Amino acid sequence: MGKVTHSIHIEKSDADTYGFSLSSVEGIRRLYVNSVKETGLASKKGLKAGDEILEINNRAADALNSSMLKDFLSQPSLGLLVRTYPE
Amino acid sequence: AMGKVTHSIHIEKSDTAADTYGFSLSSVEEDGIRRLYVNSVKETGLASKKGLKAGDEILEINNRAADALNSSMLKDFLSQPSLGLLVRTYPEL
Amino acid sequence: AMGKVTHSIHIEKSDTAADTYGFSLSSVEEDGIRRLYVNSVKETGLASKKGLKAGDEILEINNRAADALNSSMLKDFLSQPSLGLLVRTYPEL
Amino acid sequence: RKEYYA
Amino acid sequence: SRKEYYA
Repeated sequence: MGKVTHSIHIEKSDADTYGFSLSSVEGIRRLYVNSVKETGLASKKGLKAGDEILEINNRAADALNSSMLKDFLSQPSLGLLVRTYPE
Repeated sequence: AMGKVTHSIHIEKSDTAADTYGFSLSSVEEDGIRRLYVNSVKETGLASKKGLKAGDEILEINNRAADALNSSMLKDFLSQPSLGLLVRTYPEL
Repeated sequence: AMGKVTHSIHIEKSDTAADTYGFSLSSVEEDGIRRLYVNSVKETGLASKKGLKAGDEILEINNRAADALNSSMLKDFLSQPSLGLLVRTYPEL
Repeated sequence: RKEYYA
Repeated sequence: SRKEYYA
């Protein structure tokens, strides 16, 4: 409903985090960007609070479990497909 | 309930170009052990057609452990007409 | 810091009365020039016992350069009772 | 609902 | 041009 979909790719050097958090809800499972650390990697790459996460590493949100999420979010690179409102 | 699974992937190409397998690797060292992860997979590329996925971990390349590979060997192996990988992945429908 | 190394391997099927050496080779003819790479190696086979590894490059067979070999020669030599190889490999890390 | 930190 | 050989 008036949103735009786009891809984000982030890499971490060699040991900080991506600087964001995600929230879940029950098309069954849906992932939203909960917070974005003002001075974090995700923020710099254009991730915004309230964005919906459609895919991580090419896998749909509803197909991701906690183990996969934890693994993917801790890897040295991360791909996201996100739906966001233009500013 | 299945978590990760490990499986072998073998890929072949007809040239000696460095980037023709259609994937890239990212690296992280923890506790003195280097781990390799699939950074990106080209949608129509060779690796994708063999079932390599973004976020997969590469355990071995050509029977050598990930922590026993250096950057020179990586470039070489990734440019050869054939490539063998031992991969850890999450099942996908 | 040591890169690749070259070494000579000689294999005789008479060692264990084997019918095969237990490896495969990929041959790329690019620009008309030819290179030979080791595609796979059987762990319990004669080649493995003499140090051949997946990803090795074969520079010579029976004292002939890879670019000087053709399909006929390759099939002939690889099926003989004994075989000499000049191999370029990376040391195990 | 659960929060995950990356 | 690519061929596989088993030995």
